[PDB]
Amino acid sequence: MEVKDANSALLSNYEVFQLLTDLKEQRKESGKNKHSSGQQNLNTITYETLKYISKTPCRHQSPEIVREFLTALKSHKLTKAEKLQLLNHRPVTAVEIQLMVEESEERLTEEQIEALLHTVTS
Amino acid sequence: PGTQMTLKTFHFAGVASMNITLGVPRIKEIINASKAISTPIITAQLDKDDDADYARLV
Amino acid sequence: RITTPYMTKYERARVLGTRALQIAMCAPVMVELEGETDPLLIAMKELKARKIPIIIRRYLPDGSYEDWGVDELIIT
Amino acid sequence: YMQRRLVKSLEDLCSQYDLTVRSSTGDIIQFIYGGDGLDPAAMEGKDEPLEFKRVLDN
Amino acid sequence: TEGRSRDGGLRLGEMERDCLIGYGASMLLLERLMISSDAFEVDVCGQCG
Amino acid sequence: FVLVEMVDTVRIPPWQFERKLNDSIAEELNKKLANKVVYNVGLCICLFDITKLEDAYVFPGDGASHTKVHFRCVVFHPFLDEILIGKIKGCSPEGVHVSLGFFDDILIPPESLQQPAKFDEAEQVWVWEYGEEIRFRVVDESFVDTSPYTLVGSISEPGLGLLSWW
Amino acid sequence: QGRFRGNLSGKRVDFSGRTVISPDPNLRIDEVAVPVHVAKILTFPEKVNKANINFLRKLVQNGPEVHPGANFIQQRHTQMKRFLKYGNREKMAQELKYGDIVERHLIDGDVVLFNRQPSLHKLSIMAHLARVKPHRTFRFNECVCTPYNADFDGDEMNLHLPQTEEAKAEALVLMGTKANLVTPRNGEPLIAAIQDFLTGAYLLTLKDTFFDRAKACQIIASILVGKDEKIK
Amino acid sequence: FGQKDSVCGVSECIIMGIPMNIGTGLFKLLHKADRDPNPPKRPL
Amino acid sequence: FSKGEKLPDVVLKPPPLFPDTDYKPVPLKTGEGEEYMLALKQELRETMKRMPYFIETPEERQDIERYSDWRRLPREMMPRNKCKKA
RNA sequence: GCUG
DNA sequence: TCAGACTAGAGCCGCTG
DNA sequence: CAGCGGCTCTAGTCTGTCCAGC
Ligand SMILES: [Zn+2]
Repeated sequence: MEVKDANSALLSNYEVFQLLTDLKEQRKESGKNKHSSGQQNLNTITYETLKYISKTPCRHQSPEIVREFLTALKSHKLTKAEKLQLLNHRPVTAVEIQLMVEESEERLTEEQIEALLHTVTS
Repeated sequence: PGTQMTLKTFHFAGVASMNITLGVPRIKEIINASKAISTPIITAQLDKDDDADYARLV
Repeated sequence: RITTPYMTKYERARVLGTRALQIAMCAPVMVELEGETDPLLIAMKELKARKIPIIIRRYLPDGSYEDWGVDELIIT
Repeated sequence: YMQRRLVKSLEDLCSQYDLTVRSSTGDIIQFIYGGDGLDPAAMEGKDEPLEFKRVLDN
Repeated sequence: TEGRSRDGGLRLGEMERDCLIGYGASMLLLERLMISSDAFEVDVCGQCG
Repeated sequence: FVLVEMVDTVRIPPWQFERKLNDSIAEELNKKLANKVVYNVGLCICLFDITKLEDAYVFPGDGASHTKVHFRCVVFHPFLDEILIGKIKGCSPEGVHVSLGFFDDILIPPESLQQPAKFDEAEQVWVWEYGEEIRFRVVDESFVDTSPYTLVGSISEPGLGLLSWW
Repeated sequence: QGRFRGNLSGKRVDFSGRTVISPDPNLRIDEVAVPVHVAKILTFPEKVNKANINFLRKLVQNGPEVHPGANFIQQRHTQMKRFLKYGNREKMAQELKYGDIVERHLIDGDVVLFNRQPSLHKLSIMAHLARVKPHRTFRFNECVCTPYNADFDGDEMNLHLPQTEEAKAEALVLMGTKANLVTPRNGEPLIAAIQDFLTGAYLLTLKDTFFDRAKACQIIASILVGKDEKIK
Repeated sequence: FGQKDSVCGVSECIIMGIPMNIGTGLFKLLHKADRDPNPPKRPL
Repeated sequence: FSKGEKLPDVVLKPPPLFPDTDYKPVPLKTGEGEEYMLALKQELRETMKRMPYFIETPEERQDIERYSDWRRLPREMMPRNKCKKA
């Protein structure tokens, strides 16, 4: 079970959520009671996991938005981790970007931060 | 075959003389590859084989 | 493709032995067995009909290998 | 004793898929088994694979 | 165990071993001389051996 | 969340030879690596894809089929720069317990850094006042086997302001 | 007696037997008669599956004392063995699941190894199909006396029952008597006719022999036994 | 000498309980499962 | 049986021991230099760094270190006061 | 010691 | 009991300087 | 005139001697 590659993160919340939504509804098609005497830990993690991602209103979140938001993000010069925070955190209001958002120091400018609110709202 | 070889006699290399090991002791002598064995025998062919007077010289 | 077309005796013995163990462990039988209660008898019947799901990987001494399907090899 | 010795020494040899006879360490003893590649148990003749006079009459 | 008095069993000698090699019977030689005699498991440390 | 490329030797027992391998390996690998934190890696969840599946051997014993499987699985591992959103499933006087929603109730925040009205006084007081946000701060996992927990976290709460809720 | 030779190169094995050998020409050359007393002891672990479930149930019902029967039963993921002499066997037969192991008795058609004690070549150990018969000796057709160097003068021979499906196939395909009619050495046949099968054949094929229709039929009709029972 | 012994040889295979290379041990068997190697990946 | 009781002893105590911290006064001079150069040999150019830490780190980001009067006069004298060999 |  | 092909020794004489 | 060195030779010694049963 050796892990060859420790990391490779671009899985935005929507991606993982979407995979889980297809998985949950697909596992039940073949849901088995033979494997119950064996394994059931998988069911619990997927089930509860869906809810935490669901907290973020990825309900109504779309696949195209990932590229659409990304196209705006590349201009801002924020790092890949920062943008994932920006999509996953989905800052509802300016204060989270204004204060909660990472790398606030220097790059804030009170210019693109205001523009980001228009982009994040989109 | 070594268990079938009854260590027979009546063997003299065709010369009513020059006794040889045969059977299991001869196979044992070959596969051991010992540097000396019992009764080592060199067969020499004569070139002027026509008559006995040349044989007795060489 | 350099290796012999004919299946070797050693290859037949192992293919039947693995197939019989697989059949004895509840594997699907592709021969529609009629009145057979022994896994080795069922396995031999599968070989005659050339319906055994096993591929023989023949390893050359250098380390190169060629894979021959049980059906492709001629059975003598 | 002889049988034990011969077998211990020759147990390893195996005829390979590239028509060679190799030891376990991968050295070559023979480039083709017996010169022909042929099996002693399959000889219908005196060390030869067929006997053509018999086969044509059949 | 050794014999009939002790319900001992029978020996696969060094000569019967030589017969089975000549058949190429690799798994039967493993079944007879490991599985139906003295099969065991040991913990081996891969670091010190 | 992060993808983790992993390699496993997955053994399919011979009564599953009807089903396709890439599905029937995936049913095994979910039973192998779900709800299980891998040390220095994170909390595995499920199977993303099987990126490379190589050829099904069958060994001299088992009669089963052992395919070495390269795959990618999504795992849970905060990147030390994530502001998560969880729920307080517990309050201890040394520090609060937050839990991500039905994910893992194993995130234990120490609480020393929020505004100088900080104590938990055993009557379940959250914070002396002026969903819950969290900043995951360090990675901390302890390998369990020791003789003949395990992803715990430390979680911070700086001067975020928290405009909506205090 | 040292570990290298006594305990490693050659070792004592289980599922093995030994008895005096005696002739039986009515067996085929690939068969050996095994006495019921050995067959009730030497068991083979038959794994329960869709093809044999209804067969093994009848064997479990008969139990240890009747010959087509079973001595032990073992559950799927368990390694203790229920000794089938006790309990009610008709209940244990109903609770057979796939993946259980029934240790049935040795029955007709088992591949069984057969070996004289001094072995000088590979043909001294061959695999035979067992057939169970009442009398205590091991019995085989005298055409197979020449490979074993057996002579029926109070001789004893060993029997081994391979406990694995893979060990049956290697025994049957590689070590079967029909696959070993010729010695590896010079390629000459060793399983062939012997005394009273050469003398009877010689006297039959001499030119002085003439048979009428009644005695022709009564010699020929002897062959109509076994698999030849259906031929015209 | 601190010699390391290759367990490849016939006699040490019977001692260690592993199947010998010669005979039926010279080759490997693959199962002909209905499988798709290098399957379609989920896009990020 | 006379010794079959336990591990001989946890430790064996030698009735005579070490003398002192011998040469007490003057190694105050060498002893600080033991710690002085070790403060400067570690903080030197002639050392190596754990670049295996940076290949271990996939969390690289900006704002962290992972991301970021000799009063003298000229002269020239080259002496061979030393050996003329090798 | 004898049988194999 | 019967070699048996290893392992040192005792030399030996005669060139090897 | 003397010294290596290999030869050459005693002889010294440890190493085997079928499988299995009772
Ligand atoms: Zn260790």
